[PDB]
Amino acid sequence: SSQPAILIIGGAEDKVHGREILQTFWSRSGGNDAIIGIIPSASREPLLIGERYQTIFSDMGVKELKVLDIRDRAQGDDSGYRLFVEQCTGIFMTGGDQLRLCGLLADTPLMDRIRQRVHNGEISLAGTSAGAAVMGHHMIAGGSSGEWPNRALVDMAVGLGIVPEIVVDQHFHNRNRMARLLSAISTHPELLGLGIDEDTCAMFERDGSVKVIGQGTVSFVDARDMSYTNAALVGANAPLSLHNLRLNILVHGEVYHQVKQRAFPR
Amino acid sequence: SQPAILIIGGAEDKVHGREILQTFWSRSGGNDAIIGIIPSASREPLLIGERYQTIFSDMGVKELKVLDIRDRAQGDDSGYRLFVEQCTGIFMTGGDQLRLCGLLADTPLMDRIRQRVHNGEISLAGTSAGAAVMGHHMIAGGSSGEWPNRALVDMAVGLGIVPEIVVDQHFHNRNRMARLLSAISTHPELLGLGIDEDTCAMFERDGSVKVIGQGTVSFVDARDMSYTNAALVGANAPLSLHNLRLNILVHGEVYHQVKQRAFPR
Repeated sequence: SSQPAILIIGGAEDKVHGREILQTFWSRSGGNDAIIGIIPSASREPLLIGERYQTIFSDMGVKELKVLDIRDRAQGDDSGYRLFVEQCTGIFMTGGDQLRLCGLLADTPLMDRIRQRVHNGEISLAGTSAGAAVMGHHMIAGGSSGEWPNRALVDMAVGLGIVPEIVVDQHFHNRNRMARLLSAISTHPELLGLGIDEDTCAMFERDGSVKVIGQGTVSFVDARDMSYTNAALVGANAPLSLHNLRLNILVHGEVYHQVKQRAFPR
Repeated sequence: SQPAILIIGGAEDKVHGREILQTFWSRSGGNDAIIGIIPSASREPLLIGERYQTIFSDMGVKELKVLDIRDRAQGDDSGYRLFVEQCTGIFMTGGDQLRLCGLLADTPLMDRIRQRVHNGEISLAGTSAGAAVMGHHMIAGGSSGEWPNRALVDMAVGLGIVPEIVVDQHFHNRNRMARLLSAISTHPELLGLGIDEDTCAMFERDGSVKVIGQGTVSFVDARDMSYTNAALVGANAPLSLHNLRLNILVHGEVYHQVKQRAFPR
C-alpha cells in the first residue's frame, strides 16, 4: 500500500475526479512524506505540463516536489538534479514524445541513478503516455493502425530499460494499437507485450506481480510459446503471421503473475 | 475443385489476379460452374449483381443467375428455388448483413442452399456482409477505438452456415479486434475469425481452414479461457478475458479445426 512500485500508465489518466492512478503513485511514493520529481522532458511544453502535475501532487499533500526540467543532455549531469534524485522517493515521467524523452534522458547519470534506485526498491517510478512507452529496453516509438500487422507498421527504438522483459504500448485500445504491438512482438517474441489503455495502469510490484488499476484494460500479449512466425521470411510491408500466441486482457483489480506467466481475477 | 465455403473479408480483388474469386470459381466447377449471385445485402443489387456476373463470365462458366431477392416472398419463388437445385455454387455479395438475413433467413430458398452446402454438393462464398452471415451468431455492427465491452458490438442471428464460429470482416482495416473480442466474450464457445479485406478463410470438407489473399485471418479462441468478468459487469464496462489463444494466419497457411493448431505454408 506504500511499497515502491513501477506504474506504467496508458495516457490521459484522470487528473480531475478520484485520480485513482495518480493517488496510487502518491501513496507508493510515501504519501504525505513523498519527495517527488517530475520529468516533463517528453513534452514541448515542459513548464506547463510540469506545473500541472506539480499542482496535482501538491494538492494531495507531499513533503517536496521538484520539476526536473531537462531540456538538454548536459542537465543529465547537473549536480542539483542529481542531488534531488538521491533524496527523492518517487519520479513521475509525463507524456509528450518518447523518442524525445529518451534522447534527453537515456544513459545520463541522472537517469542511470533513477533506474538504479528503482531496481534497488528505494523509489517508485511512474510514467504516462510517452513516459510509459520508454519503460522497456525495446520501445514502440510510433506506428499506425488500420492495417494488418506488418513490420513497417511499427517504429521500434531503444527505451530506458526500466523493465527490460516487456514492450509497452499506450493509449492502446483507444487508438487501435493492437496491430502495431503484434508487429513489435513478431520480432521480439521473448518480450511480454503490454497494451495499456487510457486511464489504465499496469503496476509492477516487487514480487513480480502486475496489478491492473483504472478505467480500461491491459492486454498481455505473449509470444514466448509461439510455434511459428513468417517474420524472418517476408518483407517489412508484407502481412505477418503469428501462431500460438497467448492473450490476457485484464481489468482493474486483476493481476498478471510474471513468474507463473498467468493472470488471475480480482 | 472439391466444394468449399469461402468467407471473404470484403473489398476483394476484382481487377488483377482475382485470386479469391478465381478460387470460388474453381471450387464451383470452373468452366462447368452454374453460379447464383445473391445481391440482397445491397441497395444497388442490379449493379453489384452485374459486377460479379461480368467477373465470373470472364473466367468462363456454364451458367449464371442473379437471385435478386428483394422481399421474403421471393424466398418462396419456384424459379429461384429450381435454380438452387441446379447450381454448383452460390456467391453472397456485400452490403448490409442485417438486411441480407432479414430477406433470406429461414426461407425455403436459403434453407436449401444451406442444406446443399452442408451436404457437400455446392460451394458457397460470401464477402463483407455475405461473410458476416456465415455463423449462427453474427456481428451486425459495432465500433472501434474502445476497450472491449458488450455495448461495442451489435450481435444478431446469422444464417448458420458455420454455426461454431463468429465472423468479422474488413477486420484489421477497420480495427475490429475489440468488437470481435466483445462478441467472443458473450459466446466464448465460438471460434472468432477476423478476416481482413481481400483475404479469405476457406473452410474445406476435411475440417481444415486455408487462408488465401492479401492480409490476415485472426483466429481468436476463448474455449480454454480461464476467467472472464463478463457475467459480473454491465454492458458498457470493460471486459477481461484470460487465457485466450490467438493465431494470426496469412496466405497459404492452414488452421486445423479438430487439433486447434495452425501450420505454415
